[PDB]
Amino acid sequence: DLKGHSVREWVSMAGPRLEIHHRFKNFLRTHVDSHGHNVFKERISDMCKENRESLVVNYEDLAAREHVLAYFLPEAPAELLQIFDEAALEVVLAMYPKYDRITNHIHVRISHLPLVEELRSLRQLHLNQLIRTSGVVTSCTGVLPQLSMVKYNCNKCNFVLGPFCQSQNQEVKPGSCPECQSAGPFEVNMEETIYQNYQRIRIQESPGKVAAGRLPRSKDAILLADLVDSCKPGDEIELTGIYHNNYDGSLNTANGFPVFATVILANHVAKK
Amino acid sequence: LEVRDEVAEKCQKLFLDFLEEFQSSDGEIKYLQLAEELIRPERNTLVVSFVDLEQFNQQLSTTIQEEFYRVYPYLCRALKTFVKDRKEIPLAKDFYVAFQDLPTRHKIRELTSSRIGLLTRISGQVVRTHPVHPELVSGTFLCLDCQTVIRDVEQQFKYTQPNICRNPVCANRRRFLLDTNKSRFVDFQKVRIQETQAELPRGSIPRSLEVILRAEAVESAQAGDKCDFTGTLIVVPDVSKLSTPGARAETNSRVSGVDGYETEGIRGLRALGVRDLSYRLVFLACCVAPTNPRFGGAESIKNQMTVKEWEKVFEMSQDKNLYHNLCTSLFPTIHGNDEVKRGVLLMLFGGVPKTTGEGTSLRGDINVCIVGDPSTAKSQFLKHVEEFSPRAVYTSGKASSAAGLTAAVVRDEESHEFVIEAGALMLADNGVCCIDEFDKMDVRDQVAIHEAMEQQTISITKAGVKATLNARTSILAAANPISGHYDRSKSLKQNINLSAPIMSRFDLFFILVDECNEVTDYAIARRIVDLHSRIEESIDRVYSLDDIRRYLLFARQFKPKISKESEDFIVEQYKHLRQRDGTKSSWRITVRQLESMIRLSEAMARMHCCDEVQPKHVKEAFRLLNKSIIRVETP
Amino acid sequence: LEVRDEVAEKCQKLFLDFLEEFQSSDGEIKYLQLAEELIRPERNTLVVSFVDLEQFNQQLSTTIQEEFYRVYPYLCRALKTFVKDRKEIPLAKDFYVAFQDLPTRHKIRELTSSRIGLLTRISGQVVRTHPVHPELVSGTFLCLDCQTVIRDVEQQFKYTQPNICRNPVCANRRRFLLDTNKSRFVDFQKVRIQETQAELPRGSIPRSLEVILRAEAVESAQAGDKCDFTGTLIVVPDVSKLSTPGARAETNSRVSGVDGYETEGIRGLRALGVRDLSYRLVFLACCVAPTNPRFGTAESIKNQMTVKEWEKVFEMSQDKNLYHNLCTSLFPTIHGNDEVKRGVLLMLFGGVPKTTGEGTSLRGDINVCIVGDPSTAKSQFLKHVEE
DNA sequence: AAAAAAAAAAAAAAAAAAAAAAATTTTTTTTTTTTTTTTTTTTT
DNA sequence: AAAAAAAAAAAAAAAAAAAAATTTTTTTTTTTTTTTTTTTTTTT
Ligand SMILES: Nc1ncnc2c1ncn2[C@@H]1O[C@H](COP(=O)(O)OP(=O)(O)O)[C@@H](O)[C@H]1O
Ligand SMILES: Nc1ncnc2c1ncn2[C@@H]1O[C@H](COP(=O)(O)OP(=O)(O)O)[C@@H](O)[C@H]1O
Ligand SMILES: [Mg+2]
Ligand SMILES: [Mg+2]
Ligand SMILES: [Zn+2]
Ligand SMILES: [Zn+2]
Ligand SMILES: [Zn+2]
Repeated sequence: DLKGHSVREWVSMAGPRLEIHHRFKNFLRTHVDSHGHNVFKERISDMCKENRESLVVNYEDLAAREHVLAYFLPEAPAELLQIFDEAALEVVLAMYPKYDRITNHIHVRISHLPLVEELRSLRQLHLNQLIRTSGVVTSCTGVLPQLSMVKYNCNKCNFVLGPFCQSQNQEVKPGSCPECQSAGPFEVNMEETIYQNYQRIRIQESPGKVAAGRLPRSKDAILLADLVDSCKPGDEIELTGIYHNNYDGSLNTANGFPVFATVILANHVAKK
Repeated sequence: LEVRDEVAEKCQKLFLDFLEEFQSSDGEIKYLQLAEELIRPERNTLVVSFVDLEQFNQQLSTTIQEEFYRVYPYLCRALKTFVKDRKEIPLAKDFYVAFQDLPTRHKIRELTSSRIGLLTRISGQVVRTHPVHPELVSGTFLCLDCQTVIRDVEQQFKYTQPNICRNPVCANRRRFLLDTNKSRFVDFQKVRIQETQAELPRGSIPRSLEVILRAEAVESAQAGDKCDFTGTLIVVPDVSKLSTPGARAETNSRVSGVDGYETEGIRGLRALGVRDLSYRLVFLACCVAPTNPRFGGAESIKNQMTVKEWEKVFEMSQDKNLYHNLCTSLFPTIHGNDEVKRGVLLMLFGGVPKTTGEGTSLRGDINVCIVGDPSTAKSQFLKHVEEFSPRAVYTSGKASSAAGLTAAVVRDEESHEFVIEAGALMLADNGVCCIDEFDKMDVRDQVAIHEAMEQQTISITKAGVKATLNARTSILAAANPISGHYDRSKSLKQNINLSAPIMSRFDLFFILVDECNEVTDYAIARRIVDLHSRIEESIDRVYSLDDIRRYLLFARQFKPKISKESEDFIVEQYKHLRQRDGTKSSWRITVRQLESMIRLSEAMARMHCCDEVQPKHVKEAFRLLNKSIIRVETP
Repeated sequence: LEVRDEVAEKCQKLFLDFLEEFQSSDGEIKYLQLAEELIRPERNTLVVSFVDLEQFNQQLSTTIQEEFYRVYPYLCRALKTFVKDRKEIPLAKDFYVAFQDLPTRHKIRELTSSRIGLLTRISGQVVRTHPVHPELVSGTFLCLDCQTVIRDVEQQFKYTQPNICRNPVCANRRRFLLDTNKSRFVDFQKVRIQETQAELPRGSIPRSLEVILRAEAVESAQAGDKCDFTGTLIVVPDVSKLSTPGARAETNSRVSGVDGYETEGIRGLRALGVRDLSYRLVFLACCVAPTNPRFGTAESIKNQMTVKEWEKVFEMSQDKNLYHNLCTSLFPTIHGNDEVKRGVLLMLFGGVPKTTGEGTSLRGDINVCIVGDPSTAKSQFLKHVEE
C-alpha cells in the first residue's frame, strides 16, 4: 500500500518489508509460466546444478504479474535487491537445503528494464535508481579481492573482532575491541575474512549512437562476485545497475566545485 | 527575526505578476502556456524573454539587469509559486528562469569586475565541454560533536561546511559529516569558451574563460559551436593561485594567545581562521543560443522550417540551372576553374556512407585535391569553403602537430574522469576539413589523416584514457607539385609526393596549370580589379549564403537510391573509362575510380535532393572524372 | 528471536487463572474486588494469600514457593495484564504482587544458600528504618560513542550498565549516559532487622540483616515493631573490602597479550575483565505484617477491631469493680502492694495531654516511682508492665 | 658537398607509493588532615 | 565513688596525585611520459 511518506522510507518500514518479501516468495513459487511449466523450478534446478550463485528474472513478467514491486524497483532499488537476495536464499534452500555450504548467498538480477536512458542523459534525477543503459567497454581492470564479511585482529590482544558486513559506500571501521576495550590499531585477519570478487569497468556511448558534434561520454561501473570478467574491452554491452553517488566520491578538496563523481553498481551485464 | 530583502521580494511580486499577466499578441498568457510544460520530468526551467520583460515593465527589467544575482533565487521561487498554484508538481523539484533576446551585448574583454553579479551576454566559440555531474547546492550536515543536523547551508561555488554548529553550546566548525540524501543537487556542466576571432585585439592571444551551465542548459553547448551566452558574471573562490601573499580574510575578534599556545605561525593562522581570498572570473551562463541561428525554431527539419524558408528551398530544388547558380553563389570571386567549382560543390553535398553485412564501412565522403602552379586560387578555394560552411575547419601544412590535428587528452580538473579534447578532424566531423600545403605534412600525421580517411574514425589511447572517436569528415586538400611547378610530361604520382595509399584514397584530383593565355589573363585581371574597385557590390550570388547554407543542411538528409538503368549506365561507363586507360593518363584508373564515380553520382542526386540517382547524374559524374583525369603530355 | 522461561510462562498463565478464578466463601472474587480498588494512584500493590493460592492448585503453590524469584517478575506482569485487560490506568503504572499467609516460618539463622530465590517467612524485630527513596528498576542508556539508545537494561540491586552497546560495530562497555527521564523507578526503603530473643541459640549475638521493602510496603514497618517479613532471600553484590582473594570471575575467550601489552598486571586484569565475586545476604520483603496480629481515634480503633473483640471491650468497660479485676489480671502472681497496683494501672491508662492558648505543654501522662527494701517485687512489677 | 628527414638527447611536467608529520584534557583514586566516640586509666 | 583526662580507633572531606590514549593528512621521492632542440644519418 501507499502513504504520504517516500517509497524508500516505506519499504524500510518492517510491515511492508514482510509484505513485499511475502509477495516475492509468493510469485517465485506460483508464477508458473506463460504456458504452465513452473519455470522457476527449472531455472533454480540449473542454477544449483552449476552453482551459479546468481538468478535472473524478467522485469516484464515481474511487473505484469505483480506491479507494485516493479514500480518500487527504480525508486529504491537497493532495499528491494537486498530483500530479494534473502527471499531467493529462502526458496533455493527450500528446493535444495543442501545448498547451505554453497556461498550462503544468491544474487538476483533484473532484465529488460523498459526505460533505457542514454549515457549522454543521466542527470541528478536518476541518482540512487536502477537504470538500464548501453555502451562499449573501454577498459576493464583485473579481478581484485573485496572484503564482504571482514574479521579484524585487535592487535593489542588478538581478539577476532566479529564479521562485519562491508557495504560499498564507506569502509567499515570497528569502534573498539569487545575484550580489551581499545579502539586499537585493528588489522584484518586475512583468513577468517570471506572476501568477494571486485572488478572495475568503464563503459562509454558507442560512436554508432553518438550525435554529430560530440565526444562520447563514459560512465564507470562495478562488477561484484559473479559478473567479474563477464565482459571484455570493446564489447557492446547493455548494463543495468544502480546509478550511484554516495560512496565517498565528492570534490570536497580545495580548488573545486562541490561536484560529485558517480558510478554504476552493475546489477546485470548483457553482451550483444 | 528573518530580515527580508525588500527589493528582491518586490521583484518576486512584480515578476510573478509579469508571469501571470503578460499575454502575447494573440491575447493568451504565453508564460502560463510555457509553465504548463514544466510539469513534465527532465524539465525544470522556463525561458522568459527579456524583451517581454521590458515591454511589460521597464522598471522591473532594469532592476533585474542591475541586480540579477540577488534576485535570481527570488525569481525562481516566484516561478515555483506560479507553477505549484496551478499544477500539482512534486514539492521538492526546483525551477529556473532563462533570459534571452537581451538588447545590449558585451565582449569577453568588456567583462570587467563592475559587471560582477549583474546580467550580461557575450558570444564565444565553445572550446571543450567537461562531463555532466551532480553539483551540491544546498547541503544538510551533521555535527560530529553533538549529532545535531544543520539544515540547508548554501554552496557558493565551493564545498561549504556550516560556519558554526547551530547548537549554541558547541562551537564545532571542523567536524561535519554531509548527509547526502537530505542534501539537494543541481545538474551541472563546466565548459571552456574563448574570444571569437572577430574580437581579437592586436597581438593578443584569444582569452578563454570557463562558463558554468546549471540544470537544463547543460548539454546545449557543444565543442566547436559559435554560441551566444547570457547570464551572470560570478566569482568562484580560488586558493593557492599565487606565490605572493594577497588579500586574506580573518575574524575581527580581538583574541590573543596565552603562553605555550601563542597564536603565532601555523597555530596562529588556524586559530584566527586566516584564508587567502583569490578569485577568478567564471561566467554563469543562464541561457545559450547559437550566435548565428540557422532557423527561427528530412521531415523533422522540414517541420522546423518556417514557411518562407520552406518555399525558398522548395523553389530552389525545383530550379533548373541550380548547378551553375550554386557554382556562382559559392564562388562569385572565381573566374573559370569550373571543374574545381563543381568538385568542391559536390564535396560539400557529400555522398551516402554505407556499410556491409560483414561490417566494412564503405566510405561516403569524397575527398578532393587541388594541385597546380603557384597563385592559382587553390588556397582561395579552401578559404571560400571555410568561410562558407559550418563545421568547416581549416589548417595549413606544418601548422598543426598531430595531437591538436586529431585529438588530445586532459584530466577532469574537478573529477577523476578525462576529457578527450577535440582536434581538427573532430571539429570538422560530418563536414569539411580544408588542409592546405597537404604535400608538406609530416609522415607521422599524414598517416593519421590517412587512417581517418580509411576508417572514418580514430581511436586514441594515451596518458590514461582510451576512446574511439568518430570523424566522418571530408578532406579538401591543396598540394603544391614538386619543384613548385606541375610538369605535364610526368605522372601525377611523381609530380607530387603523397603516399600511394593516400593518393589512392583521394577521390578527385584537379590539375591547375598556370599557362599564359592572354584572353584568360584579361579576364582574371578585369575580375579581381573589378572586385577591388567595387568591393561591396560586384557580387551576384543569385542565392544568398544563408539561403544555400540552409539548402545544404536540408538537402544533406536525403539518401539517393541507385536505379537499375543508372546502374547499367554506371557499369558500362566505367568500362569505357577503363578503355580510355588502356597514350596514358597521368594517374591510372582502378576500381577506386569506379567507387569515386558512384559516390559523385550519389552526391549529384544529393544536390538535387532526389531519391534516385539517374543517368543525368551518372553522365555528369563521369564527365567530371574524365576531365579531371588528363593525358600526360610527352613532346 | 528469543527463548522463554517456559516454567515461568506456564506459571504466569496458571497464576492469572488463579487471580481471575478464586472465589472467596461468599462467591464473588475477593481478589477481583481488591483489583478494582487498585485503580487509584498510590495503589500499585496486591497482597495475596498462599492459602488461597494453594486451595486453587497445589503444584502452582509448590513451584511458586520453590522458585519464587524465578517467576516473580512474571507474576507482576500477570497482575498488570489482569488489571489492564478490564480497567483504565496509566500505561506505565507497574502493579506488584506480594504474598501472605505462608504456613511455615524460619528462624533468621535458618538463612542458608539453599533458601536463596525461594519464598520464605522470617520474623525478627526492627532496629531502624531508612528513608523512602526512588530505586532504579530498569533504565534506558545512551552509548556515548555512536549515540545509540539501549532500552530497559534491568538492574540486579546494583547500578549495572548494559553488557555491550546494542550497535554490533561498537564495543562500548565503558561510556554510557542514563536517560533519567525515560528510566523507570520504584519506591524503596531498607530496614535493618535482627533475630528476636526467643530464636537466639545459646551464647550468640543476634543475627542482623538488612531487609528491603518495595512499592506499597515502603513504610509498613517501623522501629520496634516486631514484624514478619514474607519475602525472599537474595544475594547482593558486595564490597572491595575482602583481603583474602576469592572467586575471580574472568573471561573464557583465552585472548592473550602482545608485546608491549603483555596481559600481566592491572592492565591485564582490566583487559580480561577479571572481577571479584563477594556477596552478602539481604532480604527482599514484599508484604510486612505484625508478628502477633494487633487486635486482628476511638472510632478508628472501633472499626479496626472485630465484633467479638468490640463487644468484649464494651461489656468489660461497663462492668463494675474492673479496678480490682484488672489488678488481679495484671499481677496474678504478686501479692500485696494493692495500692501500687492501682497507681501503676492508672498510669498505664494515662491522662490527657493539654495545650493552652499560649501553647505551653501541659503533661497528661503519669510517672511512678517504687522504692523499698530488697526483694519486694519491684523488678517483677516492671517486668509485668513490660510484657 | 649540402639539404632533408629521422633518431636520439635533454629538460620540463605529471601520477602514484610509501615514509613523515601533526594534533592532543578529563575523570578517578587515595593519602593526609581533621574531627568524633567509646573506652580505660588516673585523679579528686 | 564520681569526675575527668587521655588513649586508641573510626570516619569525612579536601588536596594532590594517577591514569588513559591512533588517525588522518602532506610531502618527498621515484618513475614515466611528452615536447622540443639538437644531433646524426641518408639522399640527390
Ligand atoms: N582564376 C582566378 N580567379 C580569381 N582570382 C585568382 C585566380 N587565380 C589567382 N587568383 C588570385 O591569386 C591570389 C592567390 O591565390 P592562392 O590560391 O592563394 O595561391 P596558392 O594556391 O599558391 O595559395 C588569390 O587571392 C586570387 O585573388
Ligand atoms: N510482696 C510480695 N508479693 C509477692 N511476691 C513477692 C513479694 N515480695 C517479693 N516477692 C517475690 O520476690 C521475688 C524476687 O523479687 P525481686 O523482683 O528481685 O525484687 P527486687 O528486684 O526489688 O529485689 C519475685 O519472684 C517476687 O514474686
Ligand atoms: Mg597557398
Ligand atoms: Mg531489682
Ligand atoms: Zn582487543
Ligand atoms: Zn555541534
Ligand atoms: Zn555504541
